[PDB]
Amino acid sequence: MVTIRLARHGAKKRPFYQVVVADSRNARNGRFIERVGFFNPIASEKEEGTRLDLDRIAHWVGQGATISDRVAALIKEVN
Amino acid sequence: ARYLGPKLKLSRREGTDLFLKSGVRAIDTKCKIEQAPGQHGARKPRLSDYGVQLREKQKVRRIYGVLERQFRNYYKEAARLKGNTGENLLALLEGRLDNVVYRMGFGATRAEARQLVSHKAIMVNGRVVNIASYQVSPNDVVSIREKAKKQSRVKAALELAEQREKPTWLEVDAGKMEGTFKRKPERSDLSADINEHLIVELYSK
Amino acid sequence: ANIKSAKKRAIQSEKARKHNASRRSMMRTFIKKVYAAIEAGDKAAAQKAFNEMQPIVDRQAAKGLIHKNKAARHKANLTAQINKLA
Amino acid sequence: KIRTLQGRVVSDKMEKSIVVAIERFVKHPIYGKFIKRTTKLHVHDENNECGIGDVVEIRECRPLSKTKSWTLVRVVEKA
RNA sequence: AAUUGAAGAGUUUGAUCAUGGCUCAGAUUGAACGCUGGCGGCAGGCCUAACACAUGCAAGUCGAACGGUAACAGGAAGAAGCUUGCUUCUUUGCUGACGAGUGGCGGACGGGUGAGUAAUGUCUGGGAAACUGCCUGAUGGAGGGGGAUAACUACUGGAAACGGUAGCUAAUACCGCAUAACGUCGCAAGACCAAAGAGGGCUCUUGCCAUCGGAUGUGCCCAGAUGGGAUUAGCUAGUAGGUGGGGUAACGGCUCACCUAGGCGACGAUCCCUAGCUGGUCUGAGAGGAUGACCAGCCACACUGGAACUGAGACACGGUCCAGACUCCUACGGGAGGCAGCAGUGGGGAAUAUUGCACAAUGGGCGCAAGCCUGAUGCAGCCAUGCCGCGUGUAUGAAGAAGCCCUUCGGGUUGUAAAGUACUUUCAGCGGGGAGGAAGGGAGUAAAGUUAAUACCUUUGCUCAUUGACGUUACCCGCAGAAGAAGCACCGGCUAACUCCGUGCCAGCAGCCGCGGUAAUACGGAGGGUGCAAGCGUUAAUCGGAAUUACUGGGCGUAAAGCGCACGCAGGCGGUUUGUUAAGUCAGAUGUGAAAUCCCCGGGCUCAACCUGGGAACUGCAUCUGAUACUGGCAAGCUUGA
RNA sequence: GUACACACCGCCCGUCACACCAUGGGAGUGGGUUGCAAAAGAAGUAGGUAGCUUAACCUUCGGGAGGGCGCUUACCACUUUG
Ligand SMILES: [K+]
Ligand SMILES: [K+]
Ligand SMILES: [K+]
Ligand SMILES: [K+]
Ligand SMILES: [K+]
Ligand SMILES: [K+]
Ligand SMILES: [K+]
Ligand SMILES: [K+]
Ligand SMILES: [K+]
Ligand SMILES: [K+]
Ligand SMILES: [K+]
Ligand SMILES: [K+]
Ligand SMILES: [Mg+2]
Ligand SMILES: [Mg+2]
Ligand SMILES: [Mg+2]
Ligand SMILES: [Mg+2]
Ligand SMILES: [Mg+2]
Ligand SMILES: [Mg+2]
Ligand SMILES: [Mg+2]
Ligand SMILES: [Mg+2]
Ligand SMILES: [Mg+2]
Ligand SMILES: [Mg+2]
Ligand SMILES: [Mg+2]
Ligand SMILES: [Mg+2]
Ligand SMILES: [Mg+2]
Ligand SMILES: [Mg+2]
Ligand SMILES: [Mg+2]
Ligand SMILES: [Mg+2]
Ligand SMILES: [Mg+2]
Ligand SMILES: [Mg+2]
Ligand SMILES: [Mg+2]
Ligand SMILES: [Mg+2]
Ligand SMILES: [Mg+2]
Ligand SMILES: [Mg+2]
Ligand SMILES: [Mg+2]
Ligand SMILES: [Mg+2]
Ligand SMILES: [Mg+2]
Repeated sequence: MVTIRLARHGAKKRPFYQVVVADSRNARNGRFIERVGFFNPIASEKEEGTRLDLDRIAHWVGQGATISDRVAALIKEVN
Repeated sequence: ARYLGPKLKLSRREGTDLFLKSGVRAIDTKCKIEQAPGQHGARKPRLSDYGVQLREKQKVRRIYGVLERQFRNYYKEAARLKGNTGENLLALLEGRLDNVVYRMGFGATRAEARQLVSHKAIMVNGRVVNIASYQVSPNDVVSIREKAKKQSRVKAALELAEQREKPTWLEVDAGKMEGTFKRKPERSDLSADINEHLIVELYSK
Repeated sequence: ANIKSAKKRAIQSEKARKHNASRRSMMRTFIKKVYAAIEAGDKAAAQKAFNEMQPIVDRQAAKGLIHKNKAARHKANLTAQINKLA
Repeated sequence: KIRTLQGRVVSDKMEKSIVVAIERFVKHPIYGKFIKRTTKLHVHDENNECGIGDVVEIRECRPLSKTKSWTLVRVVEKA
């Protein structure tokens, strides 16, 4: 089904995650429907580690999109 | 990745002092600056337009101790940067941590400044930077490490710097052995001997 | 088959094939009866056959042997032909 | 409105079908000269109204045959 | 703010100008080879045989669907050597669990490759006749029965693979019946169609069926675009259209019968050759040209040819059936197999890596969950293959030392170069410290919700242990000592850099022009020099320079080039005025133009490469609303062309 | 005037002879690909039904319906011929 999950970009040993809405069947870094935010695990202080479009996420949840565990944790920490 | 050969030969080829020695003694006493190096150095062959352009580029490289690949990248950056490419190029070379350390008087020569930077004796904004090519922004503070403050070389270099003309764009405090890069040097601040237009033309060849 | 689930799948698909074919054959037999009655030209016989067929096509659609659209087509096609027979 | 094309009938021989030529003026990609280009469409004509040389308006529809996905709207001009 | 953009040279002649080809300087690469080689970061790495493949691994999971109990780990009970209260030995699915089996879901994803395909592909823009597991909204239902079957047991056929016969048994397996309408068929009246339980403590949770929605995915249609060849010009009978029947989820010659004779093509049909397409990439001032490796989208393929079955979805890489070539097993009757998953082997080749580690993170399958599976992925190994960073010391040092080379023997040069002297310790080495990638999950604890219930379950705080493959991590600190760290091409002109000796049209060099026959800056060595530098050269290949296919941006009296002349269809183009239209054109708006990339302004790794936020751009296409000069259409003229 | 420039003792054309290289024709010969006209018919699917057989439904308990197997036909891969 439609899911909200983290696509792993960035460089080796320095992960950067794009938060995307995707058909779950597609590859992690493959075809996605929409980008709704990002998560930087190693973001420096004074730099925004996580940004999420809650309105777009909420819209997709309304349409029955599931949320990955990590994205759910990120939503909690954001709000 | 660095030139380790005799320094004065480079100045002799260029025909001008490249400040590759401390300047404690005159270059003329140290070498025959006028004569080009080697057996046929006394002969002065006519130089082609390409030759003139090449020699200007080599001079600037030899002054700052930059190899061709890095120098080419500087040119490309200067051309990309808005404004005068030739002026941008000289500004980039001036912004190098290596050059800044020498101009602040912490190093007697750019090579000496290089060793200081490389050997982690230099801090920028209170953080240790050991990269010669590091670009210093305006309002950055360059200071010697407390451990390295005791070094005799640094004190000697400061004395030599007093003899030399003081850069307007750099504010340096001796004893404290810290300096501030107030602004990027203007073309007027740099020597008019260098003809940057020849370098820009050469890279358009 | 190299993989265990594939081996099991082959057995289950074969069992499913036999079950489906039997139902598919039966459904077609009843549909053929309606067409035969229409060919005969007996409206009453055609309607009687149609009435026996209708529950079968509907149920098989529900079972997923055929699509509901296919069941609808069979009913629609036959109804039109029987009405013309009148 | 409904998207329509206007063209000249070039064949009316088929039963309930016509071949219509649509003219398009296109700038040449390299040379930049405006050139006339022709597209021929098989069109459904229920009443066989249209005749060769007629100017007609046609609209896109569901496939009606192997080569027909357009239908006649009106006959703008008779030959 | 998203810009800033454009170099020539050599060579035809006795000399000249022009023309014109050839050649060179640049940038680039999945490179290869030769010589050389310190370190790190990031990335890349079978371009050839879509050749053949040893071995291991790449798809399972669910006991909260089911009969069970092969294990093991207990328990209980009963016997026991009798620790005289444990131990041993049996029985008992009794329980934690759990082999094999039934059933569910997954196996159509993820991963590989580019053979085929010049369009049943791709790209852009539209469109109608569809279906869509899991997810999600709404409204209802969820009654009552039946016949089986695997496992198992007995027997039995085979060398094996794989079976056969009989008996027994369960379900969320299977099949009636009831129920039946915002469902299906029907003008209507009517007719017809489903379901499944399981778990926790009556209640809660979850599952099941029906219909209608959404979302996602997918099928289908149209227009434009998308290689080369005319020394391929005609092609086509399901062909093109119609009518009716059948078929599909769905429109449709999709199929068939009948009818009509169409349909396509110089705006290149058909045939031949080549080729996966795109975002992009390289080059270029641009316009172009070339290209499609990595990354992402789409397509196609899975030993070869063919076929269906199951399923929401496949005509299915690690499924089924058939045929074939290959390899293999065999008791000769008959069997088995498919690395273009990862690693690896042989082979081919100028040439391309380890039979590594881990599921810690991200993501995927199954599961209530714990978890299990995951060669996806994260990492590590190998390789200067590329990009980027850094080091190989640094000041002082005339004795202008030796030694070399050159020399008119005065000297000059190597060269401040080396010694010598004074310092520094990056990196490498040794030692000691030490982030972050970790979110969650598990126990408890309280409140709230729920309910008959302070139960259970859910939610949210709370508390306590705990989860890192990389890993001897990044990073930091200390120690010792210049120690452990420079090569490659070139020096006649183009083209930066010159002499001596050897050789004597030889040996050899060579991109072009050329060089070599005894005073060679051109061969070979040496001294010196130039350019690059952990690389440097050479070869291959693309674009550039080439305005040398010229759209931007060229020519045709004599350099290559006006058809021998003319008429003329198609085509291109067309005097002047008014009105009208608004097609071109222009303006604005809207939708779309995937993300990445490129560009601009920023942020993060000590810098950079690299990573990343936002913007700009995507020059296009469609639609809507306007403008009407020009062009086109239409109407009416006009007289100057005819 | 010139096609000469160590400059008419200049320049320069073709056959013939010898060597070598690429290429056309050539009795034909051997491969690849492919058109046309036929032959062929594994498996599968669909249509039909000599026969054989059959859990669930129906039944008057005899059977019936329906199903399966077999057989047959159509389509078609291998393959074959001109
Ligand atoms: K299973
Ligand atoms: K030329
Ligand atoms: K291909
Ligand atoms: K057809
Ligand atoms: K038809
Ligand atoms: K392109
Ligand atoms: K194939
Ligand atoms: K399914
Ligand atoms: K994992
Ligand atoms: K032109
Ligand atoms: K007009
Ligand atoms: K010959
Ligand atoms: Mg480097
Ligand atoms: Mg089990
Ligand atoms: Mg069921
Ligand atoms: Mg019923
Ligand atoms: Mg190919
Ligand atoms: Mg150009
Ligand atoms: Mg099916
Ligand atoms: Mg498979
Ligand atoms: Mg395989
Ligand atoms: Mg492999
Ligand atoms: Mg080999
Ligand atoms: Mg496994
Ligand atoms: Mg020169
Ligand atoms: Mg000599
Ligand atoms: Mg080249
Ligand atoms: Mg060109
Ligand atoms: Mg010309
Ligand atoms: Mg002539
Ligand atoms: Mg001529
Ligand atoms: Mg003439
Ligand atoms: Mg318009
Ligand atoms: Mg984009
Ligand atoms: Mg007009
Ligand atoms: Mg021949
Ligand atoms: Mg057959």
